[PDB]
Amino acid sequence: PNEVVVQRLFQVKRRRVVRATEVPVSWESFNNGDCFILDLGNNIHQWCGSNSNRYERLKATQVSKGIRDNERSGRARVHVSEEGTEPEAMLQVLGPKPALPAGT
Amino acid sequence: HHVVPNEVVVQRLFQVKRRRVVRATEVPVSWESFNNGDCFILDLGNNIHQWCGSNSNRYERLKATQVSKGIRDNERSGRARVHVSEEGTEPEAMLQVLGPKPALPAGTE
Ligand SMILES: [Ca+2]
Ligand SMILES: [Ca+2]
Ligand code: NA
Ligand code: NA
Repeated sequence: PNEVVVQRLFQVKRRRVVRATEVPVSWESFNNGDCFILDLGNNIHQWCGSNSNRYERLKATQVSKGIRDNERSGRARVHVSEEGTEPEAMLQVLGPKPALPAGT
Repeated sequence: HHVVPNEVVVQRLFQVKRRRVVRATEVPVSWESFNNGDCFILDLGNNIHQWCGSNSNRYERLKATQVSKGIRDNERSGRARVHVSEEGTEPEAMLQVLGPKPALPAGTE
């Protein structure tokens, strides 16, 4: 009998969906590969890891400004910070910052 | 009912994360299946053609390499050659199967 080849095509694609999920208020929840939003009512702290991607950064900005504008009527301030510039108000709530995992 | 109404603030933390899974799925063998934001593997038996769009990410490229080598080493017992191409360098073997290349969308939309 003759040998056959089945001609095939694979598409290799990473899922695009970017989720914002509520997680425990703790440094435990942080990793340097994503973005995080700490909502404190009058103040909203947006924190992006050094290995976060541009879709996560965009989504984080939409979520933080969305809370400020569509939930606080614009009566809230968004503070953007990163590794090493975390403001005292984050540190009061989360406590002293430890080493964070790189991702996942 | 005189009251002193004290506002409650619930402190919350949100994680913003793009899903990590890279999928590899069979699609119709056609240029109509291609886009410039993903990677593709055209499996022609003895020859496996790996093609990465200009807007693909490193995880799609790594997964395409892993799947191509899996086809080569598992399903073909090593009796196959992987050829890497990209936009503008598609070999004649790809054009023979897919026909002349049209303009491709930049991504999925
Ligand atoms: Ca991430
Ligand atoms: Ca892609
Ligand atoms: Na074969
Ligand atoms: Na080539």
